[PDB]
Amino acid sequence: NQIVSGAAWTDTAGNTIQAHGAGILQVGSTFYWFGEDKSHNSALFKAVSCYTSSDLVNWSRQNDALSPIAGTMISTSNVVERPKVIFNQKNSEYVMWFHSDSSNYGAAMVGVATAKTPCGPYTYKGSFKPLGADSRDESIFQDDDSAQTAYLLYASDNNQNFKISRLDANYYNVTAQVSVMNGATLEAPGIVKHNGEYFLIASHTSGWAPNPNKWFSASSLAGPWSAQQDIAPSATRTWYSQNAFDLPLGSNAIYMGDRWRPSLLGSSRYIWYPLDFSSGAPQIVHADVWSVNVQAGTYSVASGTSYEAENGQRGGSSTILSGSGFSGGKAVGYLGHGGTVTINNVQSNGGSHWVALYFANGDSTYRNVTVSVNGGPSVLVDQPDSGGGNVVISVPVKLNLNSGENSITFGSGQSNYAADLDKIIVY
Ligand SMILES: *[C@@H]1O[C@H](CO)[C@@H](O)[C@H](O)[C@H]1NC(C)=O
Ligand SMILES: *[C@@H]1O[C@H](CO)[C@@H](O)[C@H](O)[C@H]1NC(C)=O
Ligand SMILES: [Ca+2]
Repeated sequence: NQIVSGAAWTDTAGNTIQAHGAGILQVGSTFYWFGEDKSHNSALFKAVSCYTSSDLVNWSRQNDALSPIAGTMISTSNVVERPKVIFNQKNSEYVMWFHSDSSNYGAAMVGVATAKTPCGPYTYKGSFKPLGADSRDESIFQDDDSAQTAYLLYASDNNQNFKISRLDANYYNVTAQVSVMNGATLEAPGIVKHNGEYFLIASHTSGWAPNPNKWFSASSLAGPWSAQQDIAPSATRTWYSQNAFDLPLGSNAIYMGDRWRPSLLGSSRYIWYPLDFSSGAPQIVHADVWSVNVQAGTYSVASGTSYEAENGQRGGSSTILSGSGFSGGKAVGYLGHGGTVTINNVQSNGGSHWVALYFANGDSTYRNVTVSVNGGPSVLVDQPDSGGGNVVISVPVKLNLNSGENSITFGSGQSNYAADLDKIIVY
């Protein structure tokens, strides 16, 4: 049980999970992860996937919950985003909502589909504008009152005004507006309850690029909502992610986000972190490797051993850079293109270990770094843009180490410059 944000997560078949824009549903002790299948690197509709698990980590892919229909707004030339599914007790029916759009995002509708079983397949009922207004990024929140009253959370009015509106008793349509934040430019919403209070997590509108996601709280869905506050250090842009789903977990929650990769959408990653409420304000716990016990409502952060890149052995043209965003105030630059750094005396008990690479990449585009263990064949690790040359994020790589001391060499045999390497943490 290791949740490793940024890694290529695979289902029980060993295939990369394709469930972007997550919606989670719990039925009894089984969890259902619905999402966008982007396996052909398209922004257009291929499927709403359905994966099941009892532990939130080992996901078994079922038949797709929603499939395209030519000549409708759920054709393979249209947009189906951010699916969400809730169970209607009155009708014994699962109801899926999603953002339904054209490829230019000019239609701004919701779509609804229904099924008698959690993975369906679902039957599409049509798309519409809620109360006649725009809806783009959306979520569905189901309260725990007696009626299990449900709400659409949505970016409206050309993304400018954020709305919460109550659904009818069938969950088929929006009946009344409940809250509006005019001019808020919020998207990617989700709500999770905590000690009877409602917590809204949302991003701002920066297109595909990540931005600092925010939390708001209220004692009623009608508000008043608190003023936005950060869930993560602002410079990290939510640790390079965008909110997708906020799952309750005991007295805390799990932040489930997407790391969108526009040039390779099917390789967009899943950024899941504990959302810790112990201070009364929710905050992402930046845990490169953590474990979850969904039955206990608990999480456990793995401990690792840190090695500073600047304490490694540089070869060729690599150099030491100084900056306030780096651990130890220093990083190794000019890696790749003839510069290397080798971190020696990496202790291990043997076997396979997750290693987090902390780097800064001030480009607008990705870099990568070659990684070789004890002189073995290199693997190439993608290094997203980090937000600035003085902003560090981490990405994980699983390395086979030997008992005793090990060496890890970065930047050998690549023509391009890698990102600047701050440190590594070996878990
Ligand atoms: C949904 O509810 C609204 C407001 O109550 C109503 O005007 C509308 O006819 C209903 N149906 C649809 C498809 O919007
Ligand atoms: C590695 O990074 C360079 C840019 O520095 C890029 O041109 C190249 O396509 C990347 N390689 C892979 C496999 O992504
Ligand atoms: Ca450092």
